Amino acid sequence: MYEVVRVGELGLIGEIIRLEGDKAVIQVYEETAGVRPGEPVVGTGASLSVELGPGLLTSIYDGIQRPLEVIREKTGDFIARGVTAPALPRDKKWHFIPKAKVGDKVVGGDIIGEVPETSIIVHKIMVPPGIEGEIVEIAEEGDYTIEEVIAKVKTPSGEIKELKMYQRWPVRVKRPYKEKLPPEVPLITGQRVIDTFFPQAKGGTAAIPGPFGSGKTVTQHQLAKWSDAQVVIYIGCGERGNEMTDVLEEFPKLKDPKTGKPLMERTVLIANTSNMPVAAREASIYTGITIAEYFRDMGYDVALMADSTSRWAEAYPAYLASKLAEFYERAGRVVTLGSDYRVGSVSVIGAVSPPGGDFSEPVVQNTLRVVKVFWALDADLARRRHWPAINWLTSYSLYVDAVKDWWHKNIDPEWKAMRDKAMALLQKESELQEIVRIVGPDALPERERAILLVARMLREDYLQQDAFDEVDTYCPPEKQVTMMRVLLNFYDKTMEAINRGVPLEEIAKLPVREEIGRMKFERDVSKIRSLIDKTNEQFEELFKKYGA
Repeated sequence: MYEVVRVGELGLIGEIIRLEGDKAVIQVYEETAGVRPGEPVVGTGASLSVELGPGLLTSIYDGIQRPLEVIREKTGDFIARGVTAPALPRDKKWHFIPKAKVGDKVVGGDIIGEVPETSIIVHKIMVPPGIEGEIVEIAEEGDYTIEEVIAKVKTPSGEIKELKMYQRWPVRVKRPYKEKLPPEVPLITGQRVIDTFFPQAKGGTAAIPGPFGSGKTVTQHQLAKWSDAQVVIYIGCGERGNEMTDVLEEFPKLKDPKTGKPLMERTVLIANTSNMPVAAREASIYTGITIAEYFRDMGYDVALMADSTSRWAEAYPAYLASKLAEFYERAGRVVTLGSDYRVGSVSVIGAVSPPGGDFSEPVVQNTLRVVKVFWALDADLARRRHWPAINWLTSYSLYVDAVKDWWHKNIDPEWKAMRDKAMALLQKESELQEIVRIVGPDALPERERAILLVARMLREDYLQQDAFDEVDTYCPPEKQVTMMRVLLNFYDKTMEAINRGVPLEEIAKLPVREEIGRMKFERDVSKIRSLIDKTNEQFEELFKKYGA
């Protein structure tokens, strides 16, 4: 019941112990064996690991951290496979800056040096987990290759351990930390529908529908560039045609808009393709999440974005999906290992596409059992040209209460009240739209028509957001709450007006409305805020002219 015999990594048969990984004929451990139990499987004392140090950023790997092997134009333009070579370059020289001194007491996680790895990210050099003691030797500022010993620690026993810039860690063991903090700080994405209605917490878990392209690449791309994570770990590239080919030397000119340096300078790509061994694709999320863990341990917030559609074996949702829970449970914001109090997080965003188009079973069945956020990209919205195409009735976030306090204290004391009010308004619109479908629009009283008018302005002026516009591609939190306050105040005035005999027609054509429709293009938040007063005075003129 073999896989493919002589391609890549493989899930090993055994004797009394079920799963281990190969590469070649030499096998690495998961369950500690007791060597040669069969057909020349010689074994070793090593887990499927990952190397973690200066070299990771800008790299592309397969699912077990093999560097990518290019290979020209087969499927359409490019086809790639993992070549067995060092994960981190042995020949490159890094600038090491010491951060401890001979005599310092250290623990796993303590930062003992810095390395500027790219123009964007200072890599932090940490004592590996489970090593502690006195620093007895540390390297001076200078340039070193990854294999150079940059420090030595004497453990309380007297044992001397040699520390390098990199470290190794088994991908299947969660990296330890002090404590996992409850969701509390939003991952600010700059996208209004998400930040306002379906927030993601730093350290939370979110799903978005697999890949069609109902603007999916667009919002997935907005999330990658704008979320306030310093580092992105991206798993995908497969899903073929020529995704792999547009991932190669298109990704090298994508800009990180926060610096205008290339985005690959805080990114690490793990590639899953049709031709890669099935067991390297299975392994890829553990490889990815371990790398993500390793940057949180430095105190970075990291966004792990995954996206594949993964095949089947010969040994399906039984004890599995409990193992996918595994993967998801390693998302979180933590107090890291170290002597200093320090916090980092890994937030997880996974694309999820069905047994084949139908949101019925395997993955879709209930990945939704574990994720706390679902942004339901919706082809009907894409056809109604409402972008991004996030359905505001079927999407949900379980983080609204967890994050409201950060919003209240830092941004606007009324964030959650406004959010709830706008949602109640969208919900009412939806009910009214159903009714009008049966009986038609002609008998709608003024009040109901006013609610449809204000809901349409919410949809158009707030939910819709233009990712291609130089201003509206990102919406800072302060801008979000000010736009919301403009809309809600217009709502208040609209029902007040109507409550006084002003016809709805006169409100529909108030001149401020056109200004409200363009506010998302205005970069000066104080100008947007000024629409509150301008709406008040206009309505006032209508209380004067008594409404006609």
